[PDB]
Amino acid sequence: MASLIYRQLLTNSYTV
Amino acid sequence: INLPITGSMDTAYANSTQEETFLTSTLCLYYPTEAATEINDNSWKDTLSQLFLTKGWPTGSVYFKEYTDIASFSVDPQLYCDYNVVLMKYDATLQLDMSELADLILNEWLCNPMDITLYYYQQTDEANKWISMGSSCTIKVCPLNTQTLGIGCLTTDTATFEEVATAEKLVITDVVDGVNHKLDVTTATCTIRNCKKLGPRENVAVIQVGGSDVLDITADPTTAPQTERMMRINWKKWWQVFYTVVDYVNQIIQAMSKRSRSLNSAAFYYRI
Amino acid sequence: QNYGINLPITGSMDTAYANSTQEETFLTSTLCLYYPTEAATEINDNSWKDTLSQLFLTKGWPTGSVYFKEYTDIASFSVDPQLYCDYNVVLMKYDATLQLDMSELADLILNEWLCNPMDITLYYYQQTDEANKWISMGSSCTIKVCPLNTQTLGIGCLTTDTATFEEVATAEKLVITDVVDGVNHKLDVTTATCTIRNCKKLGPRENVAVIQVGGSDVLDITADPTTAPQTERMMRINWKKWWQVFYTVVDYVNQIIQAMSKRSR
Amino acid sequence: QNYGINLPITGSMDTAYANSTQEETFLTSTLCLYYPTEAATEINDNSWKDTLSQLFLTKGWPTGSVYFKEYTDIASFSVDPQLYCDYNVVLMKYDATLQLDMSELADLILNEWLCNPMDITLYYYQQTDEANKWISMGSSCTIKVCPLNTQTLGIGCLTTDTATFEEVATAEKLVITDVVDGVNHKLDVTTATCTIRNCKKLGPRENVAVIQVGGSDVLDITADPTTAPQTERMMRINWKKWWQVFYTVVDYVNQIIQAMSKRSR
Amino acid sequence: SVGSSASCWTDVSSISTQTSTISRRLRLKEMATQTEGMNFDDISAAVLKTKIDRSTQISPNTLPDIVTEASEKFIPNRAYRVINNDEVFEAGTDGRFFAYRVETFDEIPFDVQKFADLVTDSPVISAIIDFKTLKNLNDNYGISRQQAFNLLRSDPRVLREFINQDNPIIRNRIEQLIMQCRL
Amino acid sequence: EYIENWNLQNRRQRTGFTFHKPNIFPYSASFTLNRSQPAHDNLMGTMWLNAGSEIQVAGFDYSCAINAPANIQQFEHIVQLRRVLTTATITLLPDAERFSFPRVINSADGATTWYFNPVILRPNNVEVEFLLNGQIINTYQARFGTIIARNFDTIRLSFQLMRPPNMTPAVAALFPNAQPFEHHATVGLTLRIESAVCESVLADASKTMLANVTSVRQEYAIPVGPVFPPGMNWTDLITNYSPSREDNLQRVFTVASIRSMLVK
Amino acid sequence: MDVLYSLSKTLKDARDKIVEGTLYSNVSDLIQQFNQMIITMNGNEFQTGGIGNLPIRNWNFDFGLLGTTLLNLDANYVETARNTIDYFVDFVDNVCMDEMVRESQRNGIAPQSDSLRKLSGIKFKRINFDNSSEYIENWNLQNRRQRTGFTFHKPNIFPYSASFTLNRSQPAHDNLMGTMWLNAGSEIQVAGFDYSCAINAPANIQQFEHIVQLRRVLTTATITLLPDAERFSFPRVINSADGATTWYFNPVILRPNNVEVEFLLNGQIINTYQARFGTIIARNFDTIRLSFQLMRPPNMTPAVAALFPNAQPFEHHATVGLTLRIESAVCESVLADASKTMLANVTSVRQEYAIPVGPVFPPGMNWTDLITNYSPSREDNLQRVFTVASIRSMLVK
Amino acid sequence: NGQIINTYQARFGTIIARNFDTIRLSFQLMRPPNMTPAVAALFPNAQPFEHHATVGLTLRIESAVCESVLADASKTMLANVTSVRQEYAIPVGPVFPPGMNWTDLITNYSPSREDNLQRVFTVASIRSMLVK
Amino acid sequence: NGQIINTYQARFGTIIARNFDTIRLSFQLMRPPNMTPAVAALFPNAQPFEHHATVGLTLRIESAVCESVLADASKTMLANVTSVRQEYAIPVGPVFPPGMNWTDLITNYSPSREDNLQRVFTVASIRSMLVK
Ligand SMILES: *[C@@H]1O[C@H](CO)[C@@H](O)[C@H](O)[C@H]1NC(C)=O
Ligand SMILES: *[C@@H]1O[C@H](CO)[C@@H](O)[C@H](O)[C@H]1NC(C)=O
Ligand SMILES: *[C@@H]1O[C@H](CO)[C@@H](O)[C@H](O)[C@H]1NC(C)=O
Ligand SMILES: [Ca+2]
Ligand SMILES: [Ca+2]
Ligand SMILES: [Ca+2]
Ligand SMILES: [Ca+2]
Ligand SMILES: [Ca+2]
Ligand SMILES: [Ca+2]
Ligand SMILES: [Ca+2]
Ligand SMILES: [Ca+2]
Ligand SMILES: [Ca+2]
Repeated sequence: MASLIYRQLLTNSYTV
Repeated sequence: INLPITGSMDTAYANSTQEETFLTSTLCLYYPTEAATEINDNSWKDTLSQLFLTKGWPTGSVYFKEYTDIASFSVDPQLYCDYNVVLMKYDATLQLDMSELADLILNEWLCNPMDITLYYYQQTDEANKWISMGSSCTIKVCPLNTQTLGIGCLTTDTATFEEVATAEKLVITDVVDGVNHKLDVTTATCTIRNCKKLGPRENVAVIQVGGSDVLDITADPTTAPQTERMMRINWKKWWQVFYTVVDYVNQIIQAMSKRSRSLNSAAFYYRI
Repeated sequence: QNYGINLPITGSMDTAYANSTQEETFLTSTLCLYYPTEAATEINDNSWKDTLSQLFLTKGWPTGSVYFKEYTDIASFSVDPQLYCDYNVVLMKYDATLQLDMSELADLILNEWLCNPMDITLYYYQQTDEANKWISMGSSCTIKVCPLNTQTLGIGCLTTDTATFEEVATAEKLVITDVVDGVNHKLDVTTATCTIRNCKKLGPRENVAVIQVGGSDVLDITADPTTAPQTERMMRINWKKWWQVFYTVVDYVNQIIQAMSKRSR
Repeated sequence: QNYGINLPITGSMDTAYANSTQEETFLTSTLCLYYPTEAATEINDNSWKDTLSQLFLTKGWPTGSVYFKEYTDIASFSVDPQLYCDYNVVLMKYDATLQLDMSELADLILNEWLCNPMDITLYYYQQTDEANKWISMGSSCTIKVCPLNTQTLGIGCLTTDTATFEEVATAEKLVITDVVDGVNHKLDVTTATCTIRNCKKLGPRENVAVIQVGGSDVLDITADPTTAPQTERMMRINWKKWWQVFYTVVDYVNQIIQAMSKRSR
Repeated sequence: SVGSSASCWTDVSSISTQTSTISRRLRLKEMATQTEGMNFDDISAAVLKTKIDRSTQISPNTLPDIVTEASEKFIPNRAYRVINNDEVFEAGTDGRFFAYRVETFDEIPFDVQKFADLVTDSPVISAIIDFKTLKNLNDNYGISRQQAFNLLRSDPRVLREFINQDNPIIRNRIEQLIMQCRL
Repeated sequence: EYIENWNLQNRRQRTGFTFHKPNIFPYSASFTLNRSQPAHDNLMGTMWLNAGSEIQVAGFDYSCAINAPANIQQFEHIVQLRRVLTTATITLLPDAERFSFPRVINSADGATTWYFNPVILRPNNVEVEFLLNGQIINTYQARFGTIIARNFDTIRLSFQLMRPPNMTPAVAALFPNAQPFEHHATVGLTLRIESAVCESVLADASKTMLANVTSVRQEYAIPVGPVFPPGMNWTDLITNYSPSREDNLQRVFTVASIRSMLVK
Repeated sequence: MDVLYSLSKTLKDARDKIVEGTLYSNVSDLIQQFNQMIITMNGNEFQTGGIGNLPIRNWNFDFGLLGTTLLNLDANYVETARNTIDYFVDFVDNVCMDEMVRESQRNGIAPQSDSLRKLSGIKFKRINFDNSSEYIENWNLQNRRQRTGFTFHKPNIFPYSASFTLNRSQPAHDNLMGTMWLNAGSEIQVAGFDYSCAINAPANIQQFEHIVQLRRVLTTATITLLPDAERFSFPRVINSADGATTWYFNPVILRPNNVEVEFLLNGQIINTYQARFGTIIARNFDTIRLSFQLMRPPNMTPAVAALFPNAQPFEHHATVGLTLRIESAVCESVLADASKTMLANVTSVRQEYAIPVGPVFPPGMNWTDLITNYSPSREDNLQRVFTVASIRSMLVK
Repeated sequence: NGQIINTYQARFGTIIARNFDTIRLSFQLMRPPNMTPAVAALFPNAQPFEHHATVGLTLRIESAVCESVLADASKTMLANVTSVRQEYAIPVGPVFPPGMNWTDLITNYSPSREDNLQRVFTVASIRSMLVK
Repeated sequence: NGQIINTYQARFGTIIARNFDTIRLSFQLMRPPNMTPAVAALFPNAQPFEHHATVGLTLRIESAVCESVLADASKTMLANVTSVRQEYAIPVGPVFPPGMNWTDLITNYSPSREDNLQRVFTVASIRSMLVK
């Protein structure tokens, strides 16, 4: 969950 | 070597290394031309060597190297000896010059060169400074902001920069640590290097031949330290000074200590 | 983090070989080539430096880690060579008239010297062991030596008539003098133009790599005429051009850095 | 009551501190100030002595226990100082051009010396340890010394040509010469005007107190350049009026007499 | 590859070295959703969200690379455990390993080449409640079977119940975790 | 001894346990400043470490009583015991040790630190009073060595710091007339109870009963009860020595003695 | 050994109980034991001595028994009793001496001082009265192997070791970091020192650790742990590792933060204490691990900040100390203490009778060199000589 | 009695003394012939001397045996005697000093005081065997 | 225990040691004072040193007598034990290391390990006296 936020950052890396 | 050391407290004190460190080391005095002039002799060096030979220092171990002036000496001091003694006179005009000389020789520096026209550098810690040597270093600085623009200065107009050094042979500039500065320098005459201060150089020993102790090694105005190899004398001649030196040289070499870092003929380490 | 001490080291034979340091030392170190003006002359290109830097970029070294430092001649380079980098390569041309000069240059830069000063005027010096030598630099040196006997008199030379001395150097920019170790010598040197230092030879400098671009291997690093060794960082090449030489260096730089090892001091 | 002998003495740690010797030592001792002519000139009064004595009376010192002894100049005072008083104070003006003179004065009065005579012409003297020095008093001393080798020849000088000697003093009213310790020196002095004595340095004189009226502390009592100490009876003041200086001294006389301790001899 | 065969989850005292090297990828087991407990990076992010709402010095150009320095330098040393037939095998980046039984805490020789085969595929758990403090607790504050199983499993319910029961042997460990979440 | 005292108590009478170096003082290391500042440059107060059988107390003044009347500064330390002692043998010495070297201490609230460079003097006008129900029982004025205390529930150690009226140059350079005060005058006192007797039960340096009990509990993972603290920390067990705790402690110590008479 | 302890105990109880006016109802059994002992001894001829300066003596027991007719003991009975007891006392004393002065690597448990081997025979086993004392009890337990124990107060288990370890050193010794420790008797005084005060270290925190490894396991130990080690808290001049030069040490004490003490047992943790100061307990341990930290005070005053500058001089060196004392303990093996005189009796006998160095004990029985190598042979010989020395002290202290 | 019994040269830690009426501790202060700068700076060649070189020795007696009676850190007889006298307000006697201060009671160990001390310690042990 | 027991100086071949815990092998590398050309060409006076002088020693303990139990090249008890455990898949116990690796079993020869090893070796001998 609070690590899921990091996983979500990594997931949405394509938007950078 | 990163490995640890161990020991004990029952071991006994070994014999004296003095009277052998003389035989297997060299000493080098750095005196002013004023001394030779006041003396007006030719064999005073042989005299001092034959005197040293009683205190233990053999014939081919002592050396005398003349320097015309404090600034001329400050310009690229090539100290290469196992023990260096320097005699320096007092002058309220050269106070800062002979404090920077102290900061340079007493301490060991790791120096990286600088490319001003193509790059813009900053400082990191309280011991990373910029040392410029040469005939006359006239440095001006303009701090910049995050978006490469001037603060109280104009990046084009050199006459709007902040002139920290005006016609000085040796300058040691400390600026605010964290911000980028642009520099205007007389590269045709002076070379300026970003140098980080390592531990002290225990191979040299300064002797203020004149007034009170004013040398502020550490650039922060809170310590004002007085190190071991920083002596003070009052003088009216130079023969008495040299006799004092010779008579109390064992104390000088007891306050000095051969280096640990490496062998090098420069007054600072160069690692690009 | 102890300094200035020598402590016993330990290890084992079960440890595994760690990953390679190449492509990380290439970034966290610096490289410095030394080339002759003849090469730039034959080339006549103002962009060869950036070209070679972009080529090194492929081999791993970044753009702001490589340096080219010219030198007009072997002797003008031998005069006070201030090498300060992390990996130094030197190119050297073959010239039988410069055999001994460019062997002294090799024995100087390849090795690591502990150098004290010398006062010719006052003292009469001597060499203790086979590795204490007297190295002199400057624009043009003229050295003349006189050995002494037990009673501070000359042996085939006169302490007043300098002419009687024996001449070991004649108008040389760099000289390395090894004399009989155990007898006091007097010297005459034009100290205005040249400086002489009494040096002791220590373990080799693993930071520099000499490359003889021309004829057969003549460089005798060690002064004793018994070893005549050829070391790892002492290379030879045959040439007719210089672009090919620089491409060779760029393609075999990893071998050079494997044959070299960062300093210990 | 065994004089001239030093025997072990004992004590304890249970005893209680005795009463204050202060307010009785004043009555049972004597005080002696040494001020410069400049001070009385600035004052320009004929009863300032009795005024200061009446002031001292409030601090405890009676009338005929305190003394004032003028001195024209620092060198004229240094020339044969006769300090015979159970508590001596000296006011000393700072001058960059008199630094060594007013440091030798300090090293001569603050410390107690054991002096033997010296016959230059007849004998050749040397030093033994780091406290055997040569103290020369008089109106104008010009001292020259030639060190000698094992076989009574010269070293950088000639024992007959006085001009070849080394000039350590040039027209000085007081010199304290320390030379290399373990060699013989042949001396030349203008003994008509100046007397030179071979003096050994004993423990310090705790009966005299120096007060530098002017600039920063410069007095290097120790001939060894390493220590450069600053004892308890070497005080410093900043000044613009000598009345202010004397009022300070009177108001803090007790701290001074606590920093001073009567002689043991 | 120590174990069955090459995995790249186990790629390498030799034992202590191997364990630290495997724990520098058990941090990736943590931030790969293959954990069961409080998942230390989660605590790190909670500290981050509790600090960056209070710190006055927060700015658009400033938070970038502060989030990363946080994620990188929060809790540098951190330990993990694996359970198999009521036998816990621990490990830490600090080169420490502990094998021990659940019911009766008593150490055992650390079974390498089995700990790896188990940590590779079986789920891992974090060392919030690490063996040292766990044993100190089982000694002083006598513990029940279900509470001990839930503390092994790193349950926030029992964790918060102890934290409300004011157990200094857990308060000290949590304070250590804070002081490691320092930046 | 234990069972005899147990039977005595049951058949109520005068009991007693004899102790060697008893652990009656809970660990308390702390200071008390009677004149303070935010800069902490002119401080007066007293420090104490009361641990096991020893009390190391030290009164410090930074100004060496220069402004106090008659050049004297008082100091007083009162220790109230949880249970009476009888026929105690005490060793009282000057010049306490652990408060006799440089130190860097944080303040009460912990917002800043201060330095402490002590310089030891001897206690003058010292007065040690062993009291019982506020009634002074034994008194000792400047007696050192080995002393006795026949009955007492309180210890009052009073001492003074007296500026030396006659000072030499060296020592006078340490106590100037102004505020910097780079050397802080101190006066220390060590006091160790060696032998003692008590109607109640305690711990010592001679008997292992407490360690037997604690080791049993640690080995068998006993949850914490209502009476004994967690882990049986002697500090928090002799800080509130309620009668219930005293009784349970006597009981477990007695059966620990019993067990130790069989298995060691 | 059993029969020797029996002789000593019955002689003690004879010198105590047998006194004029006493009642036979209280000493009947003791008199029976004494008469059985006389019957067992009479006719045998023993010999003692012949090593070093120990004289050679030949004991020939020809005694008479004690009547049982009287009710109250008269001087005409106590006098014979004393004339006999003095003989038996000096005999037992000389036997205990002849046994304290002999050693052997092979069969150290088995009796030496061949007179005692003879006494160990089966015709002499009729004298065993009670094996009560701790030493003889643990002896019998080790013979019939079982969980034993000796109870000690301030045991001498640490050999005198004063020594340091430097993790960052230089030839000048101006910026040092490391730990000093003195382990002696029953006390350990450790102190970690940093000349820099951790201005350069990550988080301004420097860790320190000290691992002691006992040669014999201890149980039920009571310990006193306090901060601010005293003997490493004043100026000092020390030498280097190889004794070439010296260096200075001006300490300034800070409080140990994040202190942890772990009592382990062959790598296995047993007890752990985190910031608990004062009296503590350790139920079983062979190894001790003291860990502490030096944390730069973030909030500093002017005067203190003047002591910890940002440059190399560093004229005040931050320190973090710890004293730890073992007040009581229980050990399966024998040791020395601050309470019992057995060691002193043994060493005094050896020094007096000029015993050459033997194959087991070092010269003079220096407890340092005798505890640094506690091999089973040495352990058994030590237990034997301490036991017989306690036996001898039960009669002649 | 002036004769030597035990001699220890450069040994530290736990040691033994079989019979002795006199202790003699003889040590030396040997200047370090090799000295670093930091330490050389403290010992100069003249009188100021802001660091005074010291050499110390601690010597505790853990256990011992005596042909006469004394006091210890384990036994209560002396405290019992002193407490009885303090409680019942006994006038000072011809033999024992006022207050029975062990310092001045051992400073003069005349055989009369020795005998009286043995006697009172004996009866104090007796009384403590019944009422502790 | 630090005391020497046996000392052999320049004796090679078969030797004895009656009792010993520590072995100290101290040898030297002595440059040949007189050297032929072929060998002088290998030890030059400069740093390269392409040949490295060595001095070796082999020491094999053939027979011995130990108060404790160990493994040998003669007896099968340890093999029996480890084979039984590897066959019937026993979890690692609190005493013996995993797999009963003799290296990590003799590196720390704790008394618990010694007693258990003696017990299992004894019963393994007893079993091998019936079923080899
Ligand atoms: C050290 O000095 C002593 C006393 O002068 C001398 O006996 C000894 O031989 C010296 N050491 C060496 C190695 O010569
Ligand atoms: C070295 O290579 C191996 C194999 O690809 C890899 O697992 C390891 O991470 C590499 N080392 C580093 C420092 O990346
Ligand atoms: C010493 O001082 C005390 C206290 O002030 C005083 O009572 C006493 O009289 C003084 N001594 C003399 C001799 O006056
Ligand atoms: Ca300048
Ligand atoms: Ca501007
Ligand atoms: Ca800066
Ligand atoms: Ca040449
Ligand atoms: Ca010729
Ligand atoms: Ca040569
Ligand atoms: Ca003068
Ligand atoms: Ca002199
Ligand atoms: Ca001359």
